[PDB]
Amino acid sequence: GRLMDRIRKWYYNAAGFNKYGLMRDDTLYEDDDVKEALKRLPEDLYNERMFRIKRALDLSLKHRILPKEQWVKYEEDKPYLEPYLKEVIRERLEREAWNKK
Amino acid sequence: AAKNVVTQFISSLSASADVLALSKIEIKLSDIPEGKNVAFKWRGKPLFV
Amino acid sequence: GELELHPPAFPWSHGGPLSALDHSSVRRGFQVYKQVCSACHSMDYVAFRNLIGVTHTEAEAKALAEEVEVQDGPDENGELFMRPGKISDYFPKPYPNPEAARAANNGALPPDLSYIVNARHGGEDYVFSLLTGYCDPPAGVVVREGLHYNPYFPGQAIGMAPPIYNEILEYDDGTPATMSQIAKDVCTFLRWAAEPEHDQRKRMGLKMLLISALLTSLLYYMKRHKWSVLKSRKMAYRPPK
Amino acid sequence: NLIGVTHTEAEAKALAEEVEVQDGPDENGELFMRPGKISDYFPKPYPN
Amino acid sequence: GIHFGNLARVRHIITYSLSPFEQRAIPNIFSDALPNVWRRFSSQVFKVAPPFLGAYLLYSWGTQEFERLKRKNPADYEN
Amino acid sequence: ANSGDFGGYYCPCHGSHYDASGRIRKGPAPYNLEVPTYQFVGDDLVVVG
Amino acid sequence: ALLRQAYSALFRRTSTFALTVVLGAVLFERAFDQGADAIFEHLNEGKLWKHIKHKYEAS
Amino acid sequence: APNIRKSHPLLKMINNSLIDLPAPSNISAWWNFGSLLAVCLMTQILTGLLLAMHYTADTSLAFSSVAHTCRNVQYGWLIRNLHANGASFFFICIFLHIGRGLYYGSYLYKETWNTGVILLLTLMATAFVGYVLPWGQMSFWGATVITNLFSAIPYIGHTLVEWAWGGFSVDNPTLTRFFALHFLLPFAIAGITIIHLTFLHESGSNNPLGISSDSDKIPFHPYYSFKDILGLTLMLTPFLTLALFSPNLLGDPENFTPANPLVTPPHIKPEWYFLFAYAILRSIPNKLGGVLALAASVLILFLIPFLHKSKQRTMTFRPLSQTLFWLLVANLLILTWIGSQPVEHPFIIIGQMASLSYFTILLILFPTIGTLENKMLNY
Amino acid sequence: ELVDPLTTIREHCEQTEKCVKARERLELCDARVSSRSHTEEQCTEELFDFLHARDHCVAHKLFNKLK
Ligand code: HEC
Ligand code: HEM
Ligand code: HEM
Ligand SMILES: C/C=C(C)/C=C/C=C/[C@H](OC)[C@@H](C)[C@@H](OC)[C@@H](C)CCc1oc2c(O)c(OC)cc(OC)c2c(=O)c1C
Ligand code: FES
Repeated sequence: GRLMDRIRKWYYNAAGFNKYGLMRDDTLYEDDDVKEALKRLPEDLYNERMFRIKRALDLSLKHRILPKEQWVKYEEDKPYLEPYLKEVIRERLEREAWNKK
Repeated sequence: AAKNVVTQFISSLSASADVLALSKIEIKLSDIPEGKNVAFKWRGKPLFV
Repeated sequence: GELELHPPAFPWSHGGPLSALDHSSVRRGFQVYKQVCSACHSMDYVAFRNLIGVTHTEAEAKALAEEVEVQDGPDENGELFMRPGKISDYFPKPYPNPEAARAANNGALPPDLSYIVNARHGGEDYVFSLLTGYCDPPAGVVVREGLHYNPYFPGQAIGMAPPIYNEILEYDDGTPATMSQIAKDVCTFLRWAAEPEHDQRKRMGLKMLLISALLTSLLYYMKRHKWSVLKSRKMAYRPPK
Repeated sequence: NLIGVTHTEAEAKALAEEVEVQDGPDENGELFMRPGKISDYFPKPYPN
Repeated sequence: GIHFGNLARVRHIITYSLSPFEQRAIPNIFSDALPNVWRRFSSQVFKVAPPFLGAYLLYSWGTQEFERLKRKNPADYEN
Repeated sequence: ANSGDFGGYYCPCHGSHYDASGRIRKGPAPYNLEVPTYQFVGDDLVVVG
Repeated sequence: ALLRQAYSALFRRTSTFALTVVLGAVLFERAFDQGADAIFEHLNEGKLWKHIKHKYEAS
Repeated sequence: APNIRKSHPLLKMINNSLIDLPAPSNISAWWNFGSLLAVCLMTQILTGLLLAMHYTADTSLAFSSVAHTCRNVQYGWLIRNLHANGASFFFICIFLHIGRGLYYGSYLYKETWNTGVILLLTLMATAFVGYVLPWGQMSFWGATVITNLFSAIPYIGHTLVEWAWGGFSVDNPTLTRFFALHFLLPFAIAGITIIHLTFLHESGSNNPLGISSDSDKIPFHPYYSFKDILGLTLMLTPFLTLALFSPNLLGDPENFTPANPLVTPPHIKPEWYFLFAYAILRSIPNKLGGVLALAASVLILFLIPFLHKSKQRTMTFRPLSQTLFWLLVANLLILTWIGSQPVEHPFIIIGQMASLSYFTILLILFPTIGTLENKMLNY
Repeated sequence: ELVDPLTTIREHCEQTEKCVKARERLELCDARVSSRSHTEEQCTEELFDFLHARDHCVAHKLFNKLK
């Protein structure tokens, strides 16, 4: 129930990738599926993700983080890739099942 | 050819011929009083009595 | 048994990272080794020349050297033969082989003292405590015939009899030959014997630290300098409107 | 080395024992003589 | 061999930097530096310290316990 | 010799306990200490090997 | 202005810079080595054969 | 043409890997060990050659030749120290290098990681035979034990031991082949290191955030050349401090006693960098198990890549993984401690726990917590 | 004729708090062991605790008196 729902919010703050200004999706490791997804992203979304990342890298080299006031809020995190990624994986699974057929 | 060259080279690693094979060793059971153990050099590694 | 007494920590004048050896005391220790210990202990890795410029003058060393007859040869007829010592010779082995040594010590084999302090945990602290720490066995402890009690020695029953006691010799420098005074000098000697570089090793360490400081600093400034370009770097996302 | 080339193992052992070899040290750190073993090398007629 | 030029597609990002000679190598050592050193320290000490602090104890216990078992139990000779 | 919990021997390398018969009683060792071929050819003088 | 003079005359030209480092080490070496030993020998007075020496020397 | 830095068949390489090499703008100090490791290798090889010039591979002369090196050869003592201590800083550095890799998921670069494992394994064997060269009590018995490990192999085994010794017991034939083997391996290491970096350059360095850094790369020079030099100087201080001030600190004093084929010292402990494994092997009270455990304790590194379940690459944003990680580090620190202690209670049981602990955090907890964390991210 | 500062200080040290109690603990052991015939105990432990405390003290100033 609303258990892991608050658990999640806890973890989200514990992980801390938002102190860098990243969304959950930004931190995704770029395997094949993700790279394919990133490709389908509308340009604005893609250009934005880039900047977020480039800024985070700059923050990391600097050994700093965003002011608490700019950290992304658990409920304002946009899973801009999540769906695309779903499809990509969905698409692949089909081909796979089909080729073993 | 290969099998033989490997064979030879592989065996160049094994023990050489100067690696003898020596005899016994006598020991006076009087040098070893009751309740005691004594080590003697022998065929390389120790030898207990 | 399964219990052992670890020695204490004496404040040797050379214990400190920048503290050299007291060469005077090392000179003394030598005498102790020469006139007392050498009778059963070999110091195979040291030669009379090693003393020169450390504890003795060249002449003194040459002298000490000649006091020993050395076996050389073969000669013209292929004969071995004796000859005086050269500063190039090493300290004389009291026995021609362990079997002989053991034979002359109840089967007990006196180890070579060249690297003794480093061959034993505790070093001079241990060697010192042992030399002076001789005493009678506690209740219930029987020391086998031939072995002497010493709580500091592992097993407490060592094969060496108390090598030193007051005035067992006379330091030609006028130092009061008390037993512990002796132990302190010979131990100090055994340290130098195990590592003559000791002093230079430390003098280098000093220079090393200084340079390492000066240099690590200058390089921290240099690394930072170049990196500033990136540390203060500011960026912004100005998409088209 | 003779064994299986020019002599039988026995013959070699024999030839070997015909020579006194210096070994040791012993229990007192003494050198001493002993018969030859097939493992010994041919005897040097001079010590140097 | 050469990688600089392919890497990735980026748009609309401006950056500003100054020559190393126009700025300070180590600036705001107090107003900024240390404050973050602490920030960082603070945020990780509760993740790191625990397992180590833990093992630390395990050391002391096991050590002391091993040593205790050295000492003799008078109850063995009160006979 | 004279160490361990079986009045035999103790190997200081990985804790193998041998008894007075040289048999493996405790530890990682797989077998009992090897026994050589010997013969008591004297009153107080034995020969091994 | 040393920094200006130094820069202007040593650090600017890649050559003069190099020569300055060579020259530098040279002076630095002497200075450092002497002082270092000084510091060491001081911290160890009367313990070095340097110190004991004279007692078995000549006259 | 234009510049001779990008065209020349050789410079094109130095420039291609140490000057124009693109590197993430955010790699931290945990990325300095790669080069320190490289520098160690060079330093070892160099002081090694220097020492090998005065060594004598012969049971009757080995020990004393080393002594002569230290006592008669100008600066021989220093060189031997740098060589002895370098070995340690080699392991110190390699261990941190391995850590960094696990924490930041560098192992996802399979070929780079795998070769890395080969490097560790080779470094291990190298350091082993090398230690056997002064031929002191530890040298001899260590030689005896380690080579004997292979006797654990069914049927063959022993036959492999014969080779290792060139006889039916450790002796001169072993010493001389070991000196050769020790002289050789360093170079096979340097060689493999080239393959390591080659596979690495295919992908380029990974970074703390575990996300693509293509949006921000920087020329290796002067950023990391400068950072690396600084790093070297930092590692150099302790290494030299130790070397010049406390030479035998990291070394056993039991090895100042010439090998005695008839007497194994009552207190015999493996070089510190081997303790953790030593500990794991003592835990299994069975010959073969202990060996397999030992083998596994290191070979397991090959599995790490197939145990990555996280949807994120590093542990920077995985607090649970982070704790499990530091737990593992302390787990080893514990195993090392245990290794230095006698096979007795409570030590024995603690060891067995830590051991059991170790394989579990790697084979079970990590992949599990990673899966768990993914769900917590709503993935 | 002479006096080894070692003895001089070993005495002074045995006056010490710990030594005294250790020394006492030892005497006690010695006593019952020296008496009780066909026993199994030893006084190594006590001797060590004593020695340990004593010499630790000794080694703290002994050198001041030595050259
Ligand atoms: C009469 C011969 C003799 C003399 C002289 C003598 N020792 Fe020994 N020493 C031995 C014997 C025998 C042993 C071996 C004891 C054993 O291992 O059971 C020994 C052992 C030692 C050991 C320690 C062995 C160990 O395992 O801890 C040291 C250290 C030592 N002696 C130092 C000295 C010093 C220093 C001197 C001179 C002050 C000296 N000895 C004089 C015979 C002697
Ligand atoms: C002689 C031994 C070794 C040397 C000299 C060496 C050197 C290097 C160098 C120079 C780097 C690049 C800089 C860095 O990231 O540190 C590197 C990277 C790497 N090494 Fe090694 N290495 C060695 C052994 C190993 C070992 C034992 C492992 C792990 C089993 C390993 C795994 C890796 C990986 C995964 C990377 C990727 C770094 C990243 O995350 O970007 N290396 N190594
Ligand atoms: C992988 C790099 C190397 C490592 C890890 C290494 C490690 C070691 C170790 C641990 C020892 C024993 C040190 C001691 O005395 O306590 C040793 C000894 C020695 N090594 Fe190496 N070594 C390396 C490279 C080399 C090379 C390439 C040579 C020369 C071709 C060399 C020559 C020697 C010599 C002569 C000794 C024996 C004498 C001595 O102990 O100083 N080593 N080495
Ligand atoms: C000819 C070349 C050969 C045969 C090479 C063999 C290489 C084998 C392995 O390297 C891959 C091996 C070094 C590595 O095992 C993974 C180590 C962690 C094993 C560590 C190790 O050290 C000991 C040691 O040092 C000792 O002396 C001080 C004594 C020892 O017990 C009594 C040991 C011991 O019990 C173990 C397990
Ligand atoms: S070699 Fe004896 S316990 Fe392992």
